[PDB]
Amino acid sequence: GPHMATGQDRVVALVDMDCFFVQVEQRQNPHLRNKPCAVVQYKSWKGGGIIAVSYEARAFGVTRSMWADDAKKLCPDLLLAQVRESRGKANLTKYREASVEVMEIMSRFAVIERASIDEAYVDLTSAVQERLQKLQGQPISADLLPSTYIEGLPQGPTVQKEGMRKQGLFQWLDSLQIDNLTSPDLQLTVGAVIVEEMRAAIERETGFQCSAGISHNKVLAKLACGLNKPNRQTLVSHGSVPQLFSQMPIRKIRSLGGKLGASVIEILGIEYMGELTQFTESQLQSHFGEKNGSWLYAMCRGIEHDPVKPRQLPKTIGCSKNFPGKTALATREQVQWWLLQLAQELEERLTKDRNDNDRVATQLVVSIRVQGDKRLSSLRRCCALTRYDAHKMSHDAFTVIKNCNTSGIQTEWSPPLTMLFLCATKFSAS
DNA sequence: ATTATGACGCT
DNA sequence: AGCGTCAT
Ligand SMILES: Nc1nc2c(ncn2[C@H]2C[C@H](O)[C@@H](COP(=O)(O)NP(=O)(O)OP(=O)(O)O)O2)c(=O)[nH]1
Ligand SMILES: [Mg+2]
Ligand SMILES: [Mg+2]
Repeated sequence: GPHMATGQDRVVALVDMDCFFVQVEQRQNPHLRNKPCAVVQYKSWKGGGIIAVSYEARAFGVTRSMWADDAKKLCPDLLLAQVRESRGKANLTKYREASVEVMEIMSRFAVIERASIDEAYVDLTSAVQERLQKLQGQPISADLLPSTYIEGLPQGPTVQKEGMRKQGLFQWLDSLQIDNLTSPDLQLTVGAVIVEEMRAAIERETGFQCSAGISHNKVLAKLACGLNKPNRQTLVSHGSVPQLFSQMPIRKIRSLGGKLGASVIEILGIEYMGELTQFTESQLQSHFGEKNGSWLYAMCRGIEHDPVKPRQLPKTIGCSKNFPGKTALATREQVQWWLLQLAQELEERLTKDRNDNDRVATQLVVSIRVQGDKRLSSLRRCCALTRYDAHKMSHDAFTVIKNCNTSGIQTEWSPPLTMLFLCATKFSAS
């Protein structure tokens, strides 16, 4: 009753750039704008692998992970942009720099947590309180929410999508109690006003469009963001959770799309997030552990406590390359040469990071995959990173991995390597 | 022959 | 420390 916490204490948004790498290439090359187009890495094998797809191309069935030649079967007029190649590998610098453009704009409004190259959580609680004091009990006009959907509305007592959006928004705004400065629904609404402003600033100052979710925690904000894409934002209220979760497959919630979510489905014999409410917290803990069980018990009621961490910059800087099938590295000279290529890219990125961000990495992690292993990493070894020098980093990476070589011969490498991965970690202020 | 990352949990 | 999970 009155002591049951409802998880309505914060206003959290999740901003995700629409088809990011595509938008970056479309800004640079206007010929690609408003066209079916995709971004690929490499070219020789089946036209390259697609990693980003414009919404026009998605309409033809083009997806991430698809080979470009196969996508062209679905969409013969598909336009392609390729990721830059440097030192024999994909170089994603253009997209990292575009990411910084967007994250620096978002940081003007609130503290953000960089979740990926194109997404960030925003903790809007304090900004909402400030705006509410400015409003002085003034109602919120639908004009302030021109791209907002209210999940679950309209309901009750109409043909086109924009008319649906506006009907639901008007139902929502009509029911708002703007008298109460601590009303969670009001707070979410003001949060959505601020996110309209943030998204407008991003588009004005970069050209990039994005979608967003606004709710009371990170998981609901992330889920909300996906409900109306592209170039729209969605508000998920605490009250909308029972209906939303009643038909929501468990795998759609962040962290449940893998083995744990499958085990929830299999062990409990359920399909939808809402069905989890019928288990006690101890029952869920008995199946999935203390932490997961408590998290599931609260999350299926719309409640989650994970904070938006104050972190705009990535925690690691890494370089990796796969060597599939017949291109696997089978000689010592080969392994050394590719370690050097990776190390030279890493040195470039690390030196720029030190100048930009007043920090230095202190640990180098070396990960490899060997032929036949189905895992992502076959072996992971760390050493000290004491100087931003590519020849030194590559020699040290070789030194920590050289004992994996089964070959009695000094020149040969067996079993050949299907992936090399260098990662700079454990940053310190400088 | 999906690739290139990045965050984080467990022991 | 080194390995596994989730994501995309
Ligand atoms: N190198 C690499 N980059 C990837 C991969 N997957 C995604 N990216 C890059 C390319 C993506 O542009 C970017 C952001 O990833 P999303 O938010 O998951 N997809 P997007 O923003 O394209 O579409 P949406 O409108 O549905 O959000 O990350 C990958 O496997 N490898
Ligand atoms: Mg995106
Ligand atoms: Mg994203």
